[PDB]
Amino acid sequence: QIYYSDKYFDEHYEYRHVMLPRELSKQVPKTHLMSEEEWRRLGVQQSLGWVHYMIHEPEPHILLFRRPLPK
Amino acid sequence: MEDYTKIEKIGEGTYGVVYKGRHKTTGQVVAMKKIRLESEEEGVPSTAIREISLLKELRHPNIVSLQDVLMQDSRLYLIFEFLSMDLKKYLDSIPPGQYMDSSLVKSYLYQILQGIVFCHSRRVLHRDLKPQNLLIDDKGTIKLADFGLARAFGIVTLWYRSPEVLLGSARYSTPVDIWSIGTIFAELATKKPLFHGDSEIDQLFRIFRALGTPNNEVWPEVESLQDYKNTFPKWKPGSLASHVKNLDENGLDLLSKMLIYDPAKRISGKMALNHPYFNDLDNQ
Ligand SMILES: Cc1ncc(-c2ccnc(Nc3ccc(S(C)(=O)=O)cc3)n2)n1C(C)C
Repeated sequence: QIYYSDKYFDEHYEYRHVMLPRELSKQVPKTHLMSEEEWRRLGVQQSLGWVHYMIHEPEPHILLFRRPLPK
Repeated sequence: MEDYTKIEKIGEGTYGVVYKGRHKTTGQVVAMKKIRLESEEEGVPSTAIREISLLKELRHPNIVSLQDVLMQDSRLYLIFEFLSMDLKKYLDSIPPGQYMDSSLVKSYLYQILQGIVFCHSRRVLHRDLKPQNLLIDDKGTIKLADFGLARAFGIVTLWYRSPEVLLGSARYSTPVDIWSIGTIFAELATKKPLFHGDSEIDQLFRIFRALGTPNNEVWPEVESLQDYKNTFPKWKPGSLASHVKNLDENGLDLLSKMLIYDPAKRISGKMALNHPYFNDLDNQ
């Protein structure tokens, strides 16, 4: 199963990481960040406008997400 | 060896199974660590039995004395003084509402630093320090177990790990053990882990959220490290005392000095023993 972390926040962004099972992790690009279309094909389900902003290389199964706070 | 008798299993360590046993001659109760030795290439001598014999010669009241070392049938047996409780277990025996006695926290931290200074002075690291590796007798003495075993072999774990290691620094040294003693100091006081992360990346973010996201201003050359990113969340430094309770101003000062980002600027074991926190230290 796919696990969704609680939200945490900055002064500018709100954040949330998502842990995929390790057999799906071989399907996550080791070279570029992902479009909202791309990460939905892996079965990640959440609201619009979350952006895949970085890769921690030791844990390719962990998708890190970020969305700007409104002003 | 035929000199000892297994009583019962006590647990699994990383390196092998651990039993409680008795010496047939003395009647002394012991811990026995069985290790199955890996097959080795001919024309490549093993450091492992050599390095383990060196550790037998380390004596200090606050480390777990390696009393002997046996070899029967390609299996290595390590024999230690038996202690029946560890710090993880001690903290669990304290009920909700109660906290560890203010003076016993001080005593334990003093003992832990004494043991780590002894190892560090003899050029030996733990590297893997955590409540399960801190054993206690009924008389209120505390000792490091598994010192130097990591180097001898390898080529809940995450909470006590230092930011050097997490960010992928090429090299590391004695300060890694000081960071760990830091996070354990806080746990003795509060009963709960200071940095309770679910992954390497979450562990960093919890460290950042309490001590500030590091940059080159507070930690020289950090922005060059293998797993640094300019995109990390950006929390400001300050508000360590909001994450911890039951510590006077000296305690908080020592703690903050054990948790400095730069390994070079971080407090040493020697210096920590002279800190004001220990001035009013107590019987046992
Ligand atoms: C990895 C290792 N190598 C040698 C030991 C070791 C050395 C001396 N005494 C003990 N005794 C002990 C520890 C923990 C517990 S418990 C069930 O309360 O967790 C019960 C008895 N153990 N150890 C320990 C750290 C397992």
